[PDB]
Amino acid sequence: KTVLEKSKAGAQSRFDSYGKLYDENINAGENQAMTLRASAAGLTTAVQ
Amino acid sequence: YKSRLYLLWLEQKEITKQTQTETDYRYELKLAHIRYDGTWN
Repeated sequence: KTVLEKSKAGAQSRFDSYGKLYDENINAGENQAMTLRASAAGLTTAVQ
Repeated sequence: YKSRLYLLWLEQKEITKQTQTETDYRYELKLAHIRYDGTWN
């Protein structure tokens, strides 16, 4: 019983980890990385 | 003008007239407006 309770407590730690990563997609860093690539290419009408 | 911000500004241009040479000035009126994306024409 102790063998399967350590297996249950290990699969719970993956369900809590990948579930936290799935529920929390793009963070405060990766939002700013795609905002800058949207701002670096909005200069076409201004340079022209 | 028609609910859009314009700008007018007077520029001089230093030209050279002749009689020996003298320095004359030539004036132009410029005009630019703002677009929808915040850029200027």
